[PDB]
Amino acid sequence: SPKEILNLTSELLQKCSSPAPGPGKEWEEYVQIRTLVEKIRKKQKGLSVTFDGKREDYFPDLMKWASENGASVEGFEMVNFKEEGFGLRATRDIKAEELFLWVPRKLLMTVESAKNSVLGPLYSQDRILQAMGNIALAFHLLCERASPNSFWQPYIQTLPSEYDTPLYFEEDEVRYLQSTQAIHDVFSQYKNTARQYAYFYKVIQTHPHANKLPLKDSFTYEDYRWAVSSVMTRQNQIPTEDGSRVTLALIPLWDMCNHTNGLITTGYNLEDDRCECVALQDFRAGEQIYIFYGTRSNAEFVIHSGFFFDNNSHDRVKIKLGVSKSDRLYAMKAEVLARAGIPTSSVFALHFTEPPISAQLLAFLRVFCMTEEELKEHLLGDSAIDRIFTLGNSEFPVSWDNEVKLWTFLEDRASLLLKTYKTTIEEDKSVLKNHDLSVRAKMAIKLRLGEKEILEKAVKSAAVNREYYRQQMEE
Amino acid sequence: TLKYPIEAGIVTNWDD
Ligand SMILES: Nc1ncnc2c1ncn2[C@@H]1O[C@H](CSCC[C@H](N)C(=O)O)[C@@H](O)[C@H]1O
Repeated sequence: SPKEILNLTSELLQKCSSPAPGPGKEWEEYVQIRTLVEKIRKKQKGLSVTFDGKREDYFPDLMKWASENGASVEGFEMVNFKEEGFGLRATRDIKAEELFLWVPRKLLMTVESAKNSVLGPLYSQDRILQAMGNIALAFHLLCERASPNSFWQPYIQTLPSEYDTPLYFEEDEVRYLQSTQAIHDVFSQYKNTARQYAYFYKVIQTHPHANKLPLKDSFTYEDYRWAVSSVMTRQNQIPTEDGSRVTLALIPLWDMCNHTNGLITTGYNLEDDRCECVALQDFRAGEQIYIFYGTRSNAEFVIHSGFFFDNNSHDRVKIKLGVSKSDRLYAMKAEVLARAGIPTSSVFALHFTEPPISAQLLAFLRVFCMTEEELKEHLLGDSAIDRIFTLGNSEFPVSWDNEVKLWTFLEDRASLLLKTYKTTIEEDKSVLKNHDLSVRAKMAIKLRLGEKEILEKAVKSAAVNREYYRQQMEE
Repeated sequence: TLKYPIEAGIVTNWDD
């Protein structure tokens, strides 16, 4: 039996180590990889270690554990919510800015605790663990989960047994994402995970420093999927004890908070060596305590956490823009962009929330549409440096004609990008309104709809700005 | 100002 798994993993490693296939074969390759993984998944027993009963049965112990190591356990409780899963509920009125959550370092799971755990020897021998702190944390989590008397066992036994990351999607759920940007990242994720599994399994079956690890007996694809999905759902960057460096960590109590729009209210206290979180807003007793995870896109939320956030104030799409080398004004535009601290060619973001384009993108577009005289005015003269310094400011345009040109180009580009999607916005809305689909299918369709909606809002904003500057020019 | 703001579930590169 182990030899057939070894053959399957060797094939998976070889296929996942091939160069990137061309556009249009990507999906096929993905499906191919899926196939192999499924076979491997079908001959294994799921997670190697499972805990009988339901998750909530373990939440007291966690609290108790945290309580006995210096963490705050007063003022909140673990509660199931329909729209968010398990989370923190205030048992007492909590005022805004009130320090209400703190977790000392001894409770955390870091790369440092991984190096000094049972994984230590293999970590000191394996190159991928040394380079990839997140994979190292995932394997630390795996190894501690299989250790009956681990210090973090009360925390591990409260972790979810599955996630809604694309690694758990059915194939037809992923097919909804075809012709989007996000799907490529999905592909990446899958490929990476697959390759990594095929690598580490081989390592675990051969390296001597892994013989005393609990993974030598059993190490399934579902184990690694769970580990990496737990880490990418819950990893955080924290300073080391002296503060000179950064490391990855899992924060047991605080990572049960759910997300809402707001500001970061979580920081690390080096003197008291503990993570600290103050209330995002006033939470009365019985009200759910939320935090703001970060300024991540809905694509990142779905791919690295497993949920789509409605009314995400920081939602955006990638756009690839550069100055053409066929342009006779390429050198002057390149020099102006360099002086402004902006690359000649790069990836920018289109945001839903006003303004749809950033100061960086606005300055790039203005240089992109400059005439030779305007470029000269921005490259030579006493006023040149001031004009390039106001380049990203909406209040200080280069010329009405430049604005009209740039907004025309942006509108046309966003409309073309819209034309490159398989479905329209109204198709997606109709599907979401009239069809009942899985949670994951709803996430995929809302994601593609959000991409196209950002593009459509860019189209309309560019049209309105083009008309505004045309009208100013007419008077 | 928080000297070390902590992002929940920060994105890292998984391509080894
Ligand atoms: N604002 C939100 N809306 C819907 N789901 C959310 C959410 N914030 C967090 N989640 C869910 O919670 C996970 C983050 S870890 C937060 C704890 C989680 N609810 C649990 O029971 O273990 C995500 O995978 C997502 O599924």
